[PDB]
Amino acid sequence: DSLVLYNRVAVQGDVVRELKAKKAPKEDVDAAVKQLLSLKAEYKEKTGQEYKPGNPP
Repeated sequence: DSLVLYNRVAVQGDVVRELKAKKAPKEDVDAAVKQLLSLKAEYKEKTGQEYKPGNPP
């Protein structure tokens, strides 16, 4: 199901935004953003769809 992969990248995406809102150090934002990037890369493998905006349906 493509929806399952949708939730995985969406879950990290939000964690990065939350930490930055918490004024956390660059280490928390950089590491967390790197995590979401790995999820986005897998989505790209199918047809370059990457993290679609508007969160999961």
